[PDB]
Amino acid sequence: TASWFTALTQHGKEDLKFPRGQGVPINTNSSPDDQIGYYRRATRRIRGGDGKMKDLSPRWYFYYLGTGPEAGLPYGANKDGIIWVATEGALNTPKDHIGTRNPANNAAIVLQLPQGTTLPKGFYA
Amino acid sequence: MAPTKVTFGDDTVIEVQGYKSVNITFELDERIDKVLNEKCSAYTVELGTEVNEFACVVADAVIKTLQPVSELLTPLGIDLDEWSMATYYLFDESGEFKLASHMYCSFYPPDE
Amino acid sequence: APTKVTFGDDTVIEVQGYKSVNITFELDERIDKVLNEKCSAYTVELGTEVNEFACVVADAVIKTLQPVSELLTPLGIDLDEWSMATYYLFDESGEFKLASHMYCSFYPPD
Repeated sequence: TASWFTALTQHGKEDLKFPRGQGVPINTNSSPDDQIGYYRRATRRIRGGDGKMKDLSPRWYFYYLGTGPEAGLPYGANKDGIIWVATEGALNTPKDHIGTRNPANNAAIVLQLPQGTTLPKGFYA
Repeated sequence: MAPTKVTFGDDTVIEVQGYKSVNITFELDERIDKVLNEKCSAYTVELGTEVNEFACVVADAVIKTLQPVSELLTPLGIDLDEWSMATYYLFDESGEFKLASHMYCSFYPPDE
Repeated sequence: APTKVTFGDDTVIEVQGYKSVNITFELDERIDKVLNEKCSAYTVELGTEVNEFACVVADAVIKTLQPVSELLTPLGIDLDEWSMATYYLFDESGEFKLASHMYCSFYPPD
């Protein structure tokens, strides 16, 4: 089971971060109650054509508060490779109803952010 | 699928089909991966095939390669009837689900 | 070179294989968009080395910008420096590997 959305890829030295209010991915089939959750940095280690293990660019995946690989973490929990985002008016309640994405039944939404939101240096389009 | 028909002139029809030569490095169980790399790792794939459909081809190939020796695998801990029910991830050296000359086959997706 | 395939009836076809490469530029946030619009699309001989391809992309940048060099110097951009820097092409995983979508930068990736 996977993120409902595609990933933000970190190409610079600096981790993913969002100003208060910013960062929740756009998706209809969500009331303002549901605009809260975390991005989780994945690790991708694949061997290259030369046989040596490669550390590929980190991918950050959004999950709704109370869902996915860190469904246990309370909002704002300080932990490496986890950042929190909430749109104003979201509710500190697990988003069980939105759950996680099943890759067989559903393609992942493209992650787009309302224009104007700030991405750290190193994150592209 | 269907060869593409490309037409020149009054009546000349060239039929063109496109393929990728895919070589898979298997990463399912280290104790048997090398037999898989030797037996069922070469494929010729139509450039438009969806990778999750090519995955199914590869899956069927490891099971077909492994039925004959199923009884040497149970002591190892390997149950083919559960291997045959599992999800096969195919991806390139960048961890993308994209056909490539060299791909990896694993039971666990590239992002972790 | 194009491969010649010879058929019955003295019909010969020349075939050549390419890869569609789209570049996203990350050289200077102030002009990246015009680079994206004007010199981002490439058709590349299959098997081309990423190093050779970077020289090609670098040339297209200079070529594209020189007719507006006088408008860039007010922006702090000297095309003669640009003309002689190293350009970094890498894929969505940070790999110096030719791919359908790549990034172009003055600094190696992560």
